Amino acid sequence: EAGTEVLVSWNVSNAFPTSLTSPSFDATSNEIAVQQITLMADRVTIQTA
Amino acid sequence: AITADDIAVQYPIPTYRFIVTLGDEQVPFTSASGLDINFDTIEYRDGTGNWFKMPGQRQAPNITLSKGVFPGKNAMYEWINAIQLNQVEKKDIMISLTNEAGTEVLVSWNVSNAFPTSLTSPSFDATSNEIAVQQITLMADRVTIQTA
Amino acid sequence: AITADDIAVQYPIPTYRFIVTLGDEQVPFTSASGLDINFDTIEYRDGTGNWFKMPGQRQAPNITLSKGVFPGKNAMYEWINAIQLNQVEKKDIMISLTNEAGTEVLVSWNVSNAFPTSLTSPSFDATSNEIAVQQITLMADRVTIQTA
Amino acid sequence: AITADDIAVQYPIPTYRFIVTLGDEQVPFTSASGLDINFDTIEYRDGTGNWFKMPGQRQAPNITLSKGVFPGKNAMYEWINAIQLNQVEKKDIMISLTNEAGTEVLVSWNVSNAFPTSLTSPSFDATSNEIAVQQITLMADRVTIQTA
Amino acid sequence: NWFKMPGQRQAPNITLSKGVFPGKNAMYEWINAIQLNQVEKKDIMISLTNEAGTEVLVSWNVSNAFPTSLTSPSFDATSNEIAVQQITLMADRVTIQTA
Amino acid sequence: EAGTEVLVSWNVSNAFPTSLTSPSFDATSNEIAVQQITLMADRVTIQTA
Amino acid sequence: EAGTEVLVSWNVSNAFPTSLTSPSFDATSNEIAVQQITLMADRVTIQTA
Amino acid sequence: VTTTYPGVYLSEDAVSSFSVNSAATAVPLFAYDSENTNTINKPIQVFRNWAEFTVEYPTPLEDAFYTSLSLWFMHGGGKCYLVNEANIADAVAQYDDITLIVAAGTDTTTYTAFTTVVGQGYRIFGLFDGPKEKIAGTAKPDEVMEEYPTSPFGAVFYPWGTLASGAAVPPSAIAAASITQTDRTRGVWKAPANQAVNGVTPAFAVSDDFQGKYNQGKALNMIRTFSGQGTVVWGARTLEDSDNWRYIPVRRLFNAVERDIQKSLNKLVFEPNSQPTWQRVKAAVDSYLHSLWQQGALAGNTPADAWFVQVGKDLTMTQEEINQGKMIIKIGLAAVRPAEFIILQFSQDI
Amino acid sequence: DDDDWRYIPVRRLFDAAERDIKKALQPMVFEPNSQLTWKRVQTAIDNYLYRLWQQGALAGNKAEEAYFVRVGKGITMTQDEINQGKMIIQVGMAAVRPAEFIILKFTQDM
Amino acid sequence: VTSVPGVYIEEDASPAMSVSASATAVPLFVARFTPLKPELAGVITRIGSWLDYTILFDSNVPSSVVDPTASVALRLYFQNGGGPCYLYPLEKADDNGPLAALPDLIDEVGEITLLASPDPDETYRTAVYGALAASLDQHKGYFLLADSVNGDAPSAVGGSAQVAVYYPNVEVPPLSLPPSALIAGVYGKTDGERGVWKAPANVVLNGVSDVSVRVTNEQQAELNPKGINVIRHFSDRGLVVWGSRTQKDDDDWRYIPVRRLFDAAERDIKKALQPMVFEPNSQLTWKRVQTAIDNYLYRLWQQGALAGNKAEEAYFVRVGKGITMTQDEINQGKMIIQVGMAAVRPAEFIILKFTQDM
Repeated sequence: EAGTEVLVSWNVSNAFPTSLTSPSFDATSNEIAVQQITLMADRVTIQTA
Repeated sequence: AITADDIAVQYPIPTYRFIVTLGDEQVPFTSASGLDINFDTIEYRDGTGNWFKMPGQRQAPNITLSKGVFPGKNAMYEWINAIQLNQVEKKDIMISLTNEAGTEVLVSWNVSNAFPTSLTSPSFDATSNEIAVQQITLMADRVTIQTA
Repeated sequence: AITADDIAVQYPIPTYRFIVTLGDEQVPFTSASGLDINFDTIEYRDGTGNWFKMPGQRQAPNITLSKGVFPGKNAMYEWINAIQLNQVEKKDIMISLTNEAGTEVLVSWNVSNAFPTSLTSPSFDATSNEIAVQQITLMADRVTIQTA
Repeated sequence: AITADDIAVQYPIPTYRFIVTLGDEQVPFTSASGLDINFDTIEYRDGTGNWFKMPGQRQAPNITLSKGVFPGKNAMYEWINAIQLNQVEKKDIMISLTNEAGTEVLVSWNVSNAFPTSLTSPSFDATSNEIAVQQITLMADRVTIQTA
Repeated sequence: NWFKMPGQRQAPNITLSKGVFPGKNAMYEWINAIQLNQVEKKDIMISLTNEAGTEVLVSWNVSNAFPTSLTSPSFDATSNEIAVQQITLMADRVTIQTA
Repeated sequence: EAGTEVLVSWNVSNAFPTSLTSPSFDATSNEIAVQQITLMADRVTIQTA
Repeated sequence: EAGTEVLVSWNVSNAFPTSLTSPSFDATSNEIAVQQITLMADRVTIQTA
Repeated sequence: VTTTYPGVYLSEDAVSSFSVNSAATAVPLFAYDSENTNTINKPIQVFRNWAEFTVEYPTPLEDAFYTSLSLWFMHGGGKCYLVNEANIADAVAQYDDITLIVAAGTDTTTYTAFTTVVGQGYRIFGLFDGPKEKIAGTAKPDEVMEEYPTSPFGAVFYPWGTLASGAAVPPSAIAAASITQTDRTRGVWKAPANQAVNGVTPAFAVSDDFQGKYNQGKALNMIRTFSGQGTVVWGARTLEDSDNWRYIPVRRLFNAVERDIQKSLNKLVFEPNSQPTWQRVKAAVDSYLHSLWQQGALAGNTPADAWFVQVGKDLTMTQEEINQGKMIIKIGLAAVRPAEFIILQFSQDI
Repeated sequence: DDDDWRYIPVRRLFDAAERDIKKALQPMVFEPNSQLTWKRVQTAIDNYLYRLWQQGALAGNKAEEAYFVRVGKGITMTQDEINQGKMIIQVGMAAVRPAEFIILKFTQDM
Repeated sequence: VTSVPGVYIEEDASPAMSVSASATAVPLFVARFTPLKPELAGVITRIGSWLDYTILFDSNVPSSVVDPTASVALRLYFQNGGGPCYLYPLEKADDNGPLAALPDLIDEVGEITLLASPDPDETYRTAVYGALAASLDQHKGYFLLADSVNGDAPSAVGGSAQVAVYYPNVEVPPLSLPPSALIAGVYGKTDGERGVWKAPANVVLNGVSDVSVRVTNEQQAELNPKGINVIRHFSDRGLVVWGSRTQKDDDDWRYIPVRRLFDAAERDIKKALQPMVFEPNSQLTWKRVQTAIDNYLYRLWQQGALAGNKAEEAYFVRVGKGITMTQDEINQGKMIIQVGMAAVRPAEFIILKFTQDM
């Protein structure tokens, strides 16, 4: 909760962006402008400590 | 104790305030979507085990703008009616996240060479309570983001 | 000793003495409620713990007024009958808490562009000693409080 | 013999004597409620029978205050009118149960970053002997109880 | 455990009554001068007094009194009574000084 | 009435707080400030003795 | 309920993992991190006792 | 404009307007110099608002009386008096309403007439001025404060103003405009210090180590600017550093009590000097001091520790004094002192 | 050549706002000259100046920096002026000036 | 000279410089700045951007073997993270008049945090560091950025916790500058991006190319158990500031980010409690002051500044009449508050310990 302990982490080796979607603007909405990026990687490992 | 001058620096920006400069004029719109930056992916594998992952060439954005039907002249109609077999006045679009009064641009999205590919008229229905909303789609070549 | 000129400065104001300025005319009403100022809420949470709470965009007020039925001409029917699919005379509503003489404003609630959306008939009952009360509800865009 | 200095130690505290510190000023209010501390619930069941019950993340408090309408300047309208799409002066709320003199805190409920989301007008009625009461609702992030 | 405590003290309702005299009605011009919340609030002192009137024994002080009612006498042709007005007052505290 | 012996008891195994309400402050009320806590547990047991 | 009787069981002969999906992290959610593994096998039999 | 036809008129002349938001416990006297050339030759004149002041002075001047009043009326401000320095001892004794004597860029003649009306006992509070030149810092602070009285009815308020039209506001008027906004919202028993006066900036910048030499003794009472509470007055002490009559709050608190009790007891003068009248006097004071105690002005969480009033036939006066027509009360009441020093003690131990 | 009235759009904004306020207050002529009428006139100007600010006419960011309307008896009038049958209103606005000079300042050092 | 309402073209402009916003790193560069209009000759002026410097001060100043370096040192300040940047033009060193009046002019301006005098002369800085040494131990929150000459402290500021020395002179395309104008830049960059509790000691210096002395490990091993804070050169990265110690050898105030966290928290609590001055000194005010400090220290803990796990292990605020005061102290008009915090220390040594047995 405080940020002073890592419980379980996921490692990603070589990530690079393939897309970046801008938010959909709408005058009748109550939302945050949220960008959404997708990444291409090669492996995902899990270290547990 | 957040002292709202710090809100203009540290808090995220909502979506409901935006101006659309369409060419050399500002046109009021209701929605604006599809301002993405998409790439393709080129891959290469050999027998030793090497995988090579690369970004490809970025493809074209497809941008959707929609506004209501007003009693004057239809400015989105005379720009899609003036097509001669490949010829179109291509315009540059700017969509700017704006201050409440309109006197500050926060983050804007630039669109380089947009031209209309479709213009959908509203669906008329006698049992509905809605505004006649046209919905235009645009074909462009790049989307850039300037932040000021 | 409280010296009643000090009551006119530092005691609160009751709700039984009010003048309703309806456009450019004064119309006597019995009740008046719903002159609220309401906002929406934007929220944003990230994984680190920062919650961002923000006011959204304010929505429309719904003001309801009620007055009795008099033998002359019905001014509230003549303003809800003049609807032609969009076209209504918008009016400025002013509801001012007044002194007992009726000549000076203590505090006022102003309403910008109101138009009628409903008008209820009185409830006819043969076993009731009541006054025929119509109740009109209005819809506007802004509520302003001037104090003087 | 109960010797009233012992009443100030071991008898409970009533709810009619309270000071509301609103930012850096004291504003007299009539009512104050909604200063809750609420959590969510995480649950997890497996096939062997282990139920795992956990507190979730705490959600935002919604504090409602109400005071009367006075002939001077409306300080609660001046704080809900200064909304520009994100920008509000957040304030620290302190609601302290006080002694009868008003000079020392028995127990206090603190509220971290509150901003107004609503402000209701009084209900105007020509047949009522009541005081014009505005009711403001606030939204914050944390409720703290200091006892001294 | 039962805990019993004094609450907050409520307002006193004070009844004064006097006769109707041929001059001007001083209790009438103080209840007629009301403008929707405005009233000249007065402080009342009721003193237990010596026979001659030259000593105050025990007095009762009333802080901010204003009239809420003024009842005219009931006229009756078969009665032998004085026209007595009866005024009620709303105050905020009552204190007792003893001298 | 003395407080020294149980007639019947309701036991609750693993309780933790999920809410805590403030008292309702009102200037025209002669009441006591009452907090109300709600708990969540897994088992309720009734022992009678 | 106690775990001291098997009613009907399903047997799986040669299972090996083909996927392991990490949970979707979301700051506005109240859920448990749940992994989801898929297995490839060759037969499934049912013994009833 | 000249009104002829009943329509709606349009004009674009340069006008100004300020609304009165006055307090009853602040009715000042603005003293101007006798050697002044651009005043009306009336020695005493009465100005109720900003509209009446611009009739007699229709053009914006630069002199010290104009910038004092223009800074007065733009913070509320009620009726106020322009009296020349040779007549301020008379105007206090005649007009019965004055609570403040504001030396608007005036010295050594207001000072000798300040000490006249104090020894006569007119319940006023003086607002003097610091030097217009910069105090160096090697100044020997007893030599700077030697022209001022030692009475508990005054304060000095050193740093001069540099008002946004370029003109120089006397620093008594900066203090007099923070008294108005304090007495209305917080009361006379609260210090005029952290109230932000607007439209004026100090001519000089004052550090903490400069004010530390002057906070004792005769109390210069700095006017400083802060990011946040912008350009407040900083200091609340009087010219007498005693345990009783330090702190401008507790002096102006008793002057408000002493004037409002004698305004209530002037309607009981020429009553018969008897024991029913003495009971009616001491209950007119207990009713005043109870309403003053319950609005936070007095220091005590019981009426026994907050005030006492007593009068008797052998308590406060004797029979030889009854026969002279004298009615002797004696009243004692406790005031609230402000928090002047906040000491933070940091450590790296938990 | 004044700094105030140098430009055409600043001048014709004030001429058009004074013309539309004048057409709005002429129903409020020959009303009783009381404090109830002065607030009805103040709101009719305040509603007009608000809908100029929210369509971009006035140079403000708060709507208290764009305009103000003032009317009263201690403010903007005297009692001798009510008795001769007039009300005096102080209205102020803040307009935005156009950009007529663009300087480019090229270089090739980076 | 613009009169036609069209568009004008110039062709030999210089590129403009960006400025950042920060509230914890506002320096006072005491160097040989040459004004244009001579009224700002002995006073302190605020320079909000590089454009404000070119209008108020002469930014060219053609050389004559001496070379003006005060305008070059500010361009490297705004390239490394700008700020409001107060300046005090002080022409020659030995004028003990304006140097005696210097600490009284700093207190008149509210917001100076860093000092950092950027001048290449050695005896010029010693006159400045000696004039400012008496103002560092007066709890005012200043922080001096001194510069070593040959590998030691300049001895006007020996072992105070308010001083950070930085040894190697840094060369610009070649004139050699003292590094304090650049390190004052990277404090504002680090505090804006990471906070004052982060050690400002992995920032790559923009602008400059190479230091004057390439410092080895073995001479840094005799320098880093003093506060010397060597600017090192790494081949893959460039010029990296490398070291975050102060002059104080105590276990409490050894590091820069622990010291400047307490200086910034005391500065922001002080700005929050000044509305609560001349309030009635009662128990209602003491709780209003305790909550205003407790709200500040909570939002430092939840953004990672304080080293705690419970928020009762990070801080505490105490005020009362039996606690922290006596009745004789209320009567003389003061309140006494005890505030404590717990900061986290950086990892400056990494030992790898390789092997090939398994």
